[PDB]
Amino acid sequence: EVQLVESGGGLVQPGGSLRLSCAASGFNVVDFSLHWVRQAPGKGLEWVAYISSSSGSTSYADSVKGRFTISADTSKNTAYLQMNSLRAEDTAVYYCARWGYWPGEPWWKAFDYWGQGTLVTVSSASTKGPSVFPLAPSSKSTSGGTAALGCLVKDYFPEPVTVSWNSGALTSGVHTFPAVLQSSGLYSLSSVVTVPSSSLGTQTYICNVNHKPSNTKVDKKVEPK
Amino acid sequence: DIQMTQSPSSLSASVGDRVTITCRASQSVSSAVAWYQQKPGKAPKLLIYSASSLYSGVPSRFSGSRSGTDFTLTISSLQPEDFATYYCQQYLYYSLVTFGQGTKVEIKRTVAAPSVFIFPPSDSQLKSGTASVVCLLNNFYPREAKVQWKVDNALQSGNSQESVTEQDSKDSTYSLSSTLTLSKADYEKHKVYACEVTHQGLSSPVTKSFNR
Amino acid sequence: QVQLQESGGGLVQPGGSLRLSCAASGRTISRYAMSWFRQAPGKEREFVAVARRSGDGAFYADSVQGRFTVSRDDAKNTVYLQMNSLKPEDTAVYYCAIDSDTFYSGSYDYWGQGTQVT
Amino acid sequence: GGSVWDAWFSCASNQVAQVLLTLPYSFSQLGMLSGIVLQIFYGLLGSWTAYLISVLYVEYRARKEKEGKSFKADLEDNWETLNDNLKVIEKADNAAQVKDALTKMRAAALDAQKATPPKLEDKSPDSPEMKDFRHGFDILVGQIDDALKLANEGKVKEAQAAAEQLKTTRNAYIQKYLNHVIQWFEVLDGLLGSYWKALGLAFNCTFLLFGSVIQLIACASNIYYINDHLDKRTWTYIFGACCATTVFIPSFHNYRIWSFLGLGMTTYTAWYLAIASIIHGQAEGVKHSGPTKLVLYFTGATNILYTFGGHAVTVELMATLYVFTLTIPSAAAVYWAFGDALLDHSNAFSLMPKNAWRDAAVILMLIHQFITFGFACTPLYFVWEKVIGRALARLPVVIPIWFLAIIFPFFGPINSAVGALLVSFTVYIIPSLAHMLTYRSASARQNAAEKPPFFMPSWTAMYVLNAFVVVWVLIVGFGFGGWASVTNFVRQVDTFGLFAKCYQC
Repeated sequence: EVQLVESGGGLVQPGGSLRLSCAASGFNVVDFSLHWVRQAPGKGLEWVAYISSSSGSTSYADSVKGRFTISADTSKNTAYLQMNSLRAEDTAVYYCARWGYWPGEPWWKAFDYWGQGTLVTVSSASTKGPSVFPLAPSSKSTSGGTAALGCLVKDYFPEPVTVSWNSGALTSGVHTFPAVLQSSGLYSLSSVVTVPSSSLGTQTYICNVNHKPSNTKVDKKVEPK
Repeated sequence: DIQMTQSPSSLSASVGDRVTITCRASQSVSSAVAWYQQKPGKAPKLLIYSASSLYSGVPSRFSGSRSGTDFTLTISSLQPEDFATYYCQQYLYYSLVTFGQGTKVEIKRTVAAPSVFIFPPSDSQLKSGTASVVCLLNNFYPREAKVQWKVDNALQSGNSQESVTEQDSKDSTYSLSSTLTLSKADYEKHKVYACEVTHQGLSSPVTKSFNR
Repeated sequence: QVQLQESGGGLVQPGGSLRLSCAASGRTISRYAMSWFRQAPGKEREFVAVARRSGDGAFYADSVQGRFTVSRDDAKNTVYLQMNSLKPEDTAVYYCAIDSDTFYSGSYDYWGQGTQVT
Repeated sequence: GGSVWDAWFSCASNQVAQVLLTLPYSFSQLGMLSGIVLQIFYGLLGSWTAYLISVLYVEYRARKEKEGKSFKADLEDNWETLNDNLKVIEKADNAAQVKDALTKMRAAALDAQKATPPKLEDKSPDSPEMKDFRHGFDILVGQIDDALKLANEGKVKEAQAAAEQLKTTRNAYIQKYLNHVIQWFEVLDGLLGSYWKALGLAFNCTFLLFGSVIQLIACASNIYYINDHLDKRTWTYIFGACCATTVFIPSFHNYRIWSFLGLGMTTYTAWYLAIASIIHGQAEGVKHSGPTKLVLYFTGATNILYTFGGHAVTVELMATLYVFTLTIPSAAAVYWAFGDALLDHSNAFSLMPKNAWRDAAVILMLIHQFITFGFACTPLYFVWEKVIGRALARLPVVIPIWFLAIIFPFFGPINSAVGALLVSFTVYIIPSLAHMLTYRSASARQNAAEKPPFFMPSWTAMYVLNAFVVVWVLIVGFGFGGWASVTNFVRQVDTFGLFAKCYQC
């Protein structure tokens, strides 16, 4: 078995830099053409740049021409990559790829041994904690059917976040939603459950959320009006 | 440089049913295409190369064909674990590779009328200085549903930020929770609100509302 | 003046069947979509079936799955249906509706008149 | 067109050289008026048969192109794409056009690599020839990739150099790979069937080997006039050793340029043979005494029939006019030069006085014989290789012609027998008969070239003359002239005996 790996991915203010390296143990990359296929979140793939270390033919893509610099190394069997003048569109996940050299089956097969990939971003958001806003069910209406209780969390960063119902005590009916990107640079995420009509005022519902970089366990209770 | 297209941008077929995905090439490239079975959250993996052969180490049910400038992928039996995005991409040179839009496969489920729930601005949000109204769509099928977020008996667009969860594996349903972003001006605006919903399984829109 | 008409309906005993062909004139209805409906006494517009596209199937309703089939021929500018094995739980009035978009939100502007199935 | 005029000219030149050497012996044997009339008529008929064989070849080639399935055109489109896009690259100035082209013919070549060439369809996919073809396409693709790599750098000028490099590469590869010649026996196969091919290859190879024997014995009958220090048999031994030692055959082709010298020198030799008596005035004594009511009258008819023979075996109106002005005047002059004294001397130089001009004509004929043997040793060896399948097989192929020439040290008689038996069939009856047989069907009579000139307002005329030549040539040559030639041959061999040592020493 032979594998790749990519490290060094992390957030950077618009206009910074970063170093991405594709370490390739086992099989050697001293005569293989590495590539870099990006993937913007929720969008299709797109090629970025390639390096043919044996000769050197580093050609970028149109949208990235004149910004990326892709050097070469052989002793470490790694191909580095320097990034300059990032833009808000660059926020994506990169993959290191492999291509057999022309001609023959080696070459006839495209990117096959894809790496795990990295994750970078461009933003102007300071690492700030979340806020737990309870959502009243409006018990005056929506009565008799399976009422809904939800907890809105917004104004937080970055994407990594988890929502636990009753501090993890409740697991049935959980319905999380992807953390959409708020236009102001922070994040917003909504959660909800399907509380049976008979349990509107039977058990207290203490909605707790967690945050990885700013470790605060903020919890709030949701009760009918 | 060259363009590529993927007509079935969204598919949904039940297990044990054959499916087929097309991929048209703008130019007359000579085979030199591949199909990647990208799982959500993992690295895409090669399945078909040269447009006709099969990559070693994967089930033989996958097999494509070359037809002029149109390349098509075929799956004989749709086992449950193959429901993942499939990308068609050509390769004519070390610096001319392009990828298609991509097709997402899904599990078929019987249509269901969404059970719309709406929530008022949180009383706690009143003290912060910014409020927000969120209305819900859970246990429905398929994704296609246009919510307009009627305010002042008018059309609102650009003030709403929606999101939809991934297909859950228990009952195979979606869940969309449109969010309308407003400042504290809501109090002096139309007191009553309603996010009209349109869905294939619904004839007349359902419009819940609240006061204040 | 692109209206819709549904033809068929009647009284048929258990085990029989019928057919409903809802065609359209004066528009490019091959690309458009259509859907059926049910309105039992008291019940209002229960879902019947869909006609998504030429490249997609028909997501049947809650209970008629595997029995009610929606077929569509582009040239004739119509959406067809091959109903099977009628049972008294199908006894209601059936209506024709036309999607008012291309992304299939379900918006409907023109509705049928009536066709009793029982 | 057909591009057969060159082969026609070359073979006619060789045949003309040999015939011009031997002709006056038959000229006297035939009589002045009879000789002239027979020469003109046989030359016109030979030109007509050349035209017929050209028409047949083209018809055969044409049917192939048409009835040949259009499949394998894709290569042709790819090749035209490469040519047009290279021309555009030459016309191209900025980098945008050249790169798009570079992508275009690379895609075209990648298509072509998976298409079997129209030459080796019967071979296995893993056959080495197909492997070599694929490897050639791979190196082509590598050159395209190098050119594109240069283009991306902005070095547009070097892109032109790389394009020229790939142009010369594909030229030297395919122009020498795809281009091939078609032999007439294949043409016969593709028209009538196996039986006619089976009995035509025999005639073709027999005629080729007898012509080679004649060419060899010409050197023996000639060089003896340089010096008579030993019998013609010893100089035949040395020359046979010389030609056999050159058994190895370098692959030579397209002798059109090399044939100009042959044409000029075979013109000069007849110039000498003619003018050497116009002003010298050696004529005296009896010069006109025939013709011979005896069958010998045909002995010369067969010899002159041997002329205009090469034009049809090449494939294996003014040109014949040039041959005529080369042949007739020299024959007339030589006949007037000594007349009846020639019948005992088959060759011409026999009565030529020792003067420097003769010492030039002899060496001219010697080097012409060298050139002719070098050009005509290719086809017989090639077919013999095709007959059985470096030279561990063909090495002793010269022994049979050695032992056939030694038995026949003659120059006049053997020529007559060859002309009456082999060429009189192969060049005259086989082509016209086959052409008539092919067009028997009404359907075939609607896809052929019309009558070229404005002379005849008709279409059922090609039958008129082709129905008559078939019987005339047969009854004339093989009917009586062949019998007469074999009678003369036995008369000669009985006089000097088998394995004759010398000939008119």
